[PDB]
Amino acid sequence: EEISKKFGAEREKALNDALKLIEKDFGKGSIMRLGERAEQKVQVMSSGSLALDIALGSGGYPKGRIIEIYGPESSGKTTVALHAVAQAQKEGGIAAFIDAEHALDPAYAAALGVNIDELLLSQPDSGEQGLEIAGKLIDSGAVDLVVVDSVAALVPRAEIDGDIGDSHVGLQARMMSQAMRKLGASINKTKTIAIFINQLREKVGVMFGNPETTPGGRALKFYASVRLDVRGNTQIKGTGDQKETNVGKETKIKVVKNKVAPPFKEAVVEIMYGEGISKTGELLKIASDLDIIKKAGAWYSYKDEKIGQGSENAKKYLAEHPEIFDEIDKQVR
Amino acid sequence: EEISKKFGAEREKALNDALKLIEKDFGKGSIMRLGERAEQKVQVMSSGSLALDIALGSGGYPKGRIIEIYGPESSGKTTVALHAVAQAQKEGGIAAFIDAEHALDPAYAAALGVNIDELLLSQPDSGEQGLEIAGKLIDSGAVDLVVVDSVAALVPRAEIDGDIGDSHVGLQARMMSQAMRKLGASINKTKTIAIFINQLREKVGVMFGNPETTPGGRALKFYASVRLDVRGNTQIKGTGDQKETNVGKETKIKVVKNKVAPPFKEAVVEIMYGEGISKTGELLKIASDLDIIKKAGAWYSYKDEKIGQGSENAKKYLAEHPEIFDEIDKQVR
Amino acid sequence: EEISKKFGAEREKALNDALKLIEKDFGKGSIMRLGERAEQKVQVMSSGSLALDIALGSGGYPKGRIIEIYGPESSGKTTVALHAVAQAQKEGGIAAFIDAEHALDPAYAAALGVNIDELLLSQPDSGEQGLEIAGKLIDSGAVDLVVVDSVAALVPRAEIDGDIGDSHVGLQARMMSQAMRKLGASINKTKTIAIFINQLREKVGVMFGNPETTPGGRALKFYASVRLDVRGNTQIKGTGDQKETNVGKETKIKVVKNKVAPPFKEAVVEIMYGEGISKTGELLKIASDLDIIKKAGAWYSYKDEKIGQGSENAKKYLAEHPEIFDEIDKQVR
Amino acid sequence: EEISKKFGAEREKALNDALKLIEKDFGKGSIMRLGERAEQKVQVMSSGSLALDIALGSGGYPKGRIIEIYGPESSGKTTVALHAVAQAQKEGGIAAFIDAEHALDPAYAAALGVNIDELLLSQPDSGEQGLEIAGKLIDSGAVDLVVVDSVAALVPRAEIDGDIGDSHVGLQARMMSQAMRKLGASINKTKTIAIFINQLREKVGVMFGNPETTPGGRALKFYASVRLDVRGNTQIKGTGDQKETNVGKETKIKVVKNKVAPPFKEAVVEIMYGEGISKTGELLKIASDLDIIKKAGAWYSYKDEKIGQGSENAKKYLAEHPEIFDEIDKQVR
DNA sequence: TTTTTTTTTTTT
Ligand SMILES: Nc1ncnc2c1ncn2[C@@H]1O[C@H](COP(=O)(O)OP(=O)(O)OP(O)(O)=S)[C@@H](O)[C@H]1O
Ligand SMILES: Nc1ncnc2c1ncn2[C@@H]1O[C@H](COP(=O)(O)OP(=O)(O)OP(O)(O)=S)[C@@H](O)[C@H]1O
Ligand SMILES: Nc1ncnc2c1ncn2[C@@H]1O[C@H](COP(=O)(O)OP(=O)(O)OP(O)(O)=S)[C@@H](O)[C@H]1O
Ligand SMILES: Nc1ncnc2c1ncn2[C@@H]1O[C@H](COP(=O)(O)OP(=O)(O)OP(O)(O)=S)[C@@H](O)[C@H]1O
Repeated sequence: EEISKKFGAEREKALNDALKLIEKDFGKGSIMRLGERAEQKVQVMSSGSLALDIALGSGGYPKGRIIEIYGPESSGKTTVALHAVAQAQKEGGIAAFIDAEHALDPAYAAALGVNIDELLLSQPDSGEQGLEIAGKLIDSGAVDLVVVDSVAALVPRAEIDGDIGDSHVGLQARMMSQAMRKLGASINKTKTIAIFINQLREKVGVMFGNPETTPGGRALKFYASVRLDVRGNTQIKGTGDQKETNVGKETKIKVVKNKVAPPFKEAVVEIMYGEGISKTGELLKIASDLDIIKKAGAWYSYKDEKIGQGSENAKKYLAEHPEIFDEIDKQVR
Repeated sequence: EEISKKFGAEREKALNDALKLIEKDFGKGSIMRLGERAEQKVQVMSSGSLALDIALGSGGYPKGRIIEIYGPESSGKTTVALHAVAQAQKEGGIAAFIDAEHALDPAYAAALGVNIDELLLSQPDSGEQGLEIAGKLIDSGAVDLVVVDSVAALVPRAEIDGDIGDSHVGLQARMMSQAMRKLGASINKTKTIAIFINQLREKVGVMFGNPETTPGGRALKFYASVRLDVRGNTQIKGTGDQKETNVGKETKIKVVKNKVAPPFKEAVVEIMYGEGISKTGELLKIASDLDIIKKAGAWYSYKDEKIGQGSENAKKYLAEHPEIFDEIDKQVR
Repeated sequence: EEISKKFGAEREKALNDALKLIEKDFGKGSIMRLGERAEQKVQVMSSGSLALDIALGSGGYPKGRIIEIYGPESSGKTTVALHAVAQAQKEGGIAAFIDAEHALDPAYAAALGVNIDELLLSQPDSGEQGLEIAGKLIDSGAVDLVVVDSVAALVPRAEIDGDIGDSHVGLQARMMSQAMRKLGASINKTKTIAIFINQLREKVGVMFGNPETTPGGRALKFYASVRLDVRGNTQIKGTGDQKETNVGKETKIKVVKNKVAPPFKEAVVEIMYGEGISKTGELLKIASDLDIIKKAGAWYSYKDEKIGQGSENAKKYLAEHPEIFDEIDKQVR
Repeated sequence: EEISKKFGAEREKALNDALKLIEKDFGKGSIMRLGERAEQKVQVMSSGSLALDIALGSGGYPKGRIIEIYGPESSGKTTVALHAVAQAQKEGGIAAFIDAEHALDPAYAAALGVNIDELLLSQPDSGEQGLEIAGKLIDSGAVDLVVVDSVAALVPRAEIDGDIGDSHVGLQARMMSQAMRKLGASINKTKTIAIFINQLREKVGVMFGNPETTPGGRALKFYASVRLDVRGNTQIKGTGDQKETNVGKETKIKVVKNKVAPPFKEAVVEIMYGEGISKTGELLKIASDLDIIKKAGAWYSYKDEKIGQGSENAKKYLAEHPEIFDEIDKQVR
């Protein structure tokens, strides 16, 4: 009743008839050669921290993918996301933070650089409405970056009504693994960054390596393209009120799984309290090891205003004058 | 059959249709711009102790979050909570202590300043009725500050009936990590202070730094917004019974994680036995280093009643005459 | 009205009348003797990794079968499939990758050895067009190897439109166990490799053995003929820029079910970041155990450039000169 | 006008007039007394595996019946069927394997003992031609054993042309329950073994016992006469490559429904990779329990070559000398 | 007629 034994005989007619037949129902761009598929070239969007951009390898987060960040107690996993929101918003793109922990005070965020009139914030109770407000945003609109914070706090609906301390086994993962399969396949058709910053909790029963995993389930880690781990709680004291007080936290960002460039190229980053991640104070250490500034215990030798050995080393004049940044940024590139 | 490949084209109609579609099911205030979301301005409520209030930076506990306090054996973690109840109760707000240790002697508590006929005390046995009596209080009522003390002693139900020495691995954190997910997402819809004070316990296997952690688990610290640590057990002997006897403990309050202002600005506080925290003796040290009250070993030089060098330094007239505090509290801002 | 008692009396007329009866309606090769049927001889295509071809026993994936690969987080289950695409594309055969995770960046792919203008990529949304685009490809054309990435990401149609977190019991397996029954019987009339690389998620309720299974359902395993599990996360630091940084990952491929050779004959494999599976540095270890290269901690003594004890051991001369490989591959046979 | 009310009065002429009337249109071999019907004495054909031949009780599969076997992933449900094919082919019998998964590689099967130019294989697509090619073979010829593997792969005709994932409820069962009623009533007229090996898939919604059933439908079991469940996946390491490597699989065969002997009489069996089921290694565990070989941890004491405690215990001499088996297999009666 | 997914530390 049908065609006979399909012996392997590569007739280009016998492939082009099928490559005409499977487009009468599914459009013109549902099967094509990759060398004419120019959309799969990973467009890159930067992050301000040149340490993190030279750490990622390709120079920023890949577009159309999912990145997740997690680190321990008060290590600025919110601040890197806020800096990325300001970075993606600066070059003409609309973003929409949504919150879970009810954590983003706007007066803190306004000092970093993110605007306030262009942040479509939300306050969901459950994850059932906490994720469709991202779904209908992405799959309809043309936003460029939308984050959801603290994915241990997307509480499912079936125990926002019940009692306390009962059996709800896997009832977080059975929402997260399903909403990821619904959401994160319709992102590459839009090429929009989506970040889910995470938590840390511990297991029981270990003889090897890691005692610290993430909640939400294993399904989040497989779909995520670039993972970031942010650790480090040592402190630095500056010349705050010309004396010794705490003015700087110092963390460390290591990239553990990446799909565009080799991972485990960790970076080193400093941050002051309130003024966000200091990009100019970041610039000095990464220009020191390339020796475009000469590192010495008495006199930083090279250009831009005869530094010395204070604390506001370069920041006393290149925060005063712009347009010295682009001769250094592409130069260290 | 649906909308086709969603090309990135920033049409404000193509976002405004979504910003009409996602409000027919979740009301009018489920997504809006932050520049018109004036409710996220952090309402600040002070706490009487001017050293703690200048120590936080913002000037009080941020209204609508969770704060936690812990310190070692008998250092007054209860007294700062009681003083916060009195401060939130002074300006027209119903408060509700509940106990776990069965430790609040009311005759002590009446002398600090909190009333007794406006305090919804309870006696929960386990955590099962221990936090539903907080949940149905917060998520229904309009209270302004509730506390639940000693979260090491919210014993779970599954071993309030069994023998002693039974394997119950994780059965405190497996209650707390779900109880906080039930509570601390529905606090910001009422903007109500909730405090959980804590005990300190040690670990085994140490090569770096801290040998003292907290029980309850890692889920409590992440959702907590402002932490406070209370240490210090030196004593002071005053003119008690005209004699060198014990009248005063002296503790040191440090802020280790904050979300509204830079942390690690610790204060210095005194406390007398029975009279609660002493704000007047707290006032002299913080007025000394700004020299509104002049520091001298023979004669405290400035205004209000010609101090001298006794022990009741300023307290012998400002406890007897009011309207001298308004020229001091806003003046030291 | 019909034939009488069919007593067993083996007349070859009484079977040859049936073997001329049942072929006038169903062609000539619907039933024949197996010893005159040379088509059941399992034609084997290699995979480049000599550890894998000495591991599989018969020297590669057998044609006309379905293989699957699964491993934990970021262990190169994509990379072995890419190397198989390169091996099937090298000796004159058209291949067609398709994606589900929207994962394969082409700039990474062009480095391993796969061509770009001879790859029929696709971007399906649902599993509906996810598998019929494989069915119409195999059952019509004459492709030689076609893979499908991440069969846990082939979401069915009936909940690509529904809400989040609803009753959708078995709706992945109820597509997979039917589409496999429609697909995987028409492969052996064409003898074409089909690879379905997979995921890993856990169960609940365990007493014995395995807590890590696969999604998709039980039907994917049973029709699969050759299974591969790829584990391992140790690292090796090479002489990257005369610095000890990360340039080498190391996995461990084990074969757990086979139908052409005994199972459990696991293999060892290294991988560098970007150059794919390094077959050259892999060749030295499998030549060590047969001692055609003399393994010594000071001087690799045998032929081909008189190696020594560096890091680029053999690749410093056989990546510069060819035809030393065919006197080695059939030599280690 | 007809015969009157049939009063019960057992006259032998009143029975013999009916028992001559009802045979001139239905033949003589349609009704007879049981005590002379020598066909219903169940002729038994053995199975090679002596533990299975003591497990069935009657010493093999009863002829004229339909037996079926099923077990989970890779427990050798193909191998027991191939061994039964070789056992029926050994004593003068022509057999006809047919395949559904297109799974029997001939080079594996040639090692077990089944001849290759005497196996009428077929390659069906649908179940429509998949079962009539067995029907016309059984009902016409005088074949002695014929199997059809994997009855979850006999896909019906009505969706071999349709799309993927449509409403086809019970479309497998309405083929199977009808073709079994057409086929398996004409087996007692020929006394031919027919085996249908099976799969295992899981039900949803349970409160008692078994969560695992078989596909194909319910009407397979009612017509089946002997069922067998084949589980067990633990391994044994022998002296392969004078090394403890994987050379041995060990399963467990139970009989759960039988119509000639009581059920639940399971057996134990071993299988090596490539050489099939080992009958000599099967003989030792069944000869130890009747102490024809004495079980001792240091010296297997009894006859046949003064065994000792190696791994090939009996295989060092009865692999080369025959006719010591005939004084054993009848001896263990 | 077919599975889907983990969760939490305790103490010298
Ligand atoms: N706007 C701000 N003003 C002052 N200090 C801040 C501000 N934001 C953050 N910090 C502090 O600086 C650090 C950076 O913040 P985060 O890394 O986000 O803290 P955290 O450990 O992530 O806890 P979360 O996730 O914010 S609840 C922390 O130590 C904060 O206490
Ligand atoms: N009402 C009171 N009258 C007299 N002494 C008091 C009173 N309340 C507290 N104290 C003492 O003053 C100090 C302050 O109390 P706390 O810091 O609460 O003691 P503690 O170490 O916290 O133990 P807990 O948690 O209160 S049971 C302690 O040294 C108490 O012994
Ligand atoms: N083209 C590439 N460039 C740089 N690093 C790569 C590239 N491909 C893979 N890697 C890395 O090398 C390893 C091999 O990749 P994979 O095994 O495919 O990762 P994975 O664990 O399988 O996750 P998936 O399935 O690819 S999303 C991983 O650690 C990747 O981060
Ligand atoms: N000819 C062979 N050569 C090597 N190994 C074999 C061969 N036949 C079977 N095996 C292996 O030995 C075991 C017995 O085979 P089977 O019982 O057929 O496996 P299975 O679980 O039944 O899967 P199926 O039914 O064959 S698809 C399995 O673990 C096979 O991997």
